[PDB]
Amino acid sequence: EEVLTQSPAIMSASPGEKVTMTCSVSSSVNYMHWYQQKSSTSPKLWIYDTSNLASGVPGRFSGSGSGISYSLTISSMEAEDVATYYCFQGSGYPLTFGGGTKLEIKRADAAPTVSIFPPSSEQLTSGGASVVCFLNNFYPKDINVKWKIDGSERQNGVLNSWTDQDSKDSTYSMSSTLTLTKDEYERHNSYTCEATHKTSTSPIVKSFNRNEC
Amino acid sequence: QVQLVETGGGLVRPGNSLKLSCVTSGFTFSNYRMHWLRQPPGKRLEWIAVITVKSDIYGANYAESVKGRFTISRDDSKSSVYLQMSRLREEDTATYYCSRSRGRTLDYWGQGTSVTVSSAKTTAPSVYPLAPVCGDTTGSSVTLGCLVKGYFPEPVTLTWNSGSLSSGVHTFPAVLQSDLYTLSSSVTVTSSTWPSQSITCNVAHPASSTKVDKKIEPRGP
Repeated sequence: EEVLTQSPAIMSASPGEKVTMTCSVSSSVNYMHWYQQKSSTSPKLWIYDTSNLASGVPGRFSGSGSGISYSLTISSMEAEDVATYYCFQGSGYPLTFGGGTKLEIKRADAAPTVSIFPPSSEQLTSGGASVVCFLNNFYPKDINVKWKIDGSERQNGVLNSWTDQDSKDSTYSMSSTLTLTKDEYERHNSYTCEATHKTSTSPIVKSFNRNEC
Repeated sequence: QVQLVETGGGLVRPGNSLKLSCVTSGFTFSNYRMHWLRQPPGKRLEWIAVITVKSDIYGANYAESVKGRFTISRDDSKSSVYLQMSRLREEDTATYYCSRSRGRTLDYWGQGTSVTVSSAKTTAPSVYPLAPVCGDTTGSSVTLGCLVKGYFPEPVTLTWNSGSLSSGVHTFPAVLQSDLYTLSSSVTVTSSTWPSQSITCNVAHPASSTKVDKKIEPRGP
């Protein structure tokens, strides 16, 4: 098979910055094609036959290369270019894609807005207790979350989930869910979510006490 | 106005069969080669099968991953291509797409149909409304939440006010634990809009034929 390897797997660029990504092939192919994929939705033909832009693709995009080395270049990064780009050879079976370059955009650092939520009475009725914390609209993506229960750091029981970069503002968001039994939840009072982000040396701290609601 | 629409996806058990359909609009179907592709979640796209036009009798070709298990067929009168799958396994889990090609290029794709191959039990979600304990640190704003827990398979569809509330929403990818998913979503509105106006989390889970609505209630007066 013709094996396609893309570098870098993931990259970020500030707006107006020049972007280049490469596609290396295990042995020469005559033409390379490119697909743009947003949010794991249906891929859009971007560049076909090495250098031709598909209908509606902006002129800031260009494809080049020959043989075993191909590239796609964006002369000036824009917000709407945030996507995963796949190269694709259709000249020999099996038809193959590279592993993608995930292209993100830089923006100004932004502090998360942190919100904490007690277990709902409906959940408690069922024997379970989830404490929820949102860390929303921050940049850059790196961020630490800590849980404290009556002042004591809690490790087991936490599940974290991060969104893809936001389409209106280029920030990231994160959900952190601490699941305990209702019995243990009912054994303690102070539930605290602490966010540590580069935008401050001080963690953002949000709490509630069960016995207040 | 070329259109391609895959249907047929769903959850099935290892060793089951499933047939996928792809109906097409806006081109003369019989004059083009047609393909199925797939993408496992978090992974690159994969070409898996092509059927040539009625005249070729070059016939069909397959990726080795599916060869001798899957069959591509076409019905030109129905302007449709099919993927009969058999002997399914867990690594066949993917969104499946049909594509038309011209020359070396796959020019038009469908929206995708999702197939999960799993022995895990279909389970309807529990849907919990999350009422704030406090307004946001800046003003002026409040964040509400919805927690959706203990369901299988993906996906759920979550909206806020039946989709009229679209701005300021963050819906997080589901995370799998012990054959069950949990997902959450937040909405941020101006403090002057809530709780004076009603906000409701709506969760559809088609696999379990359920649709649950949950109003967010303010904790106090």
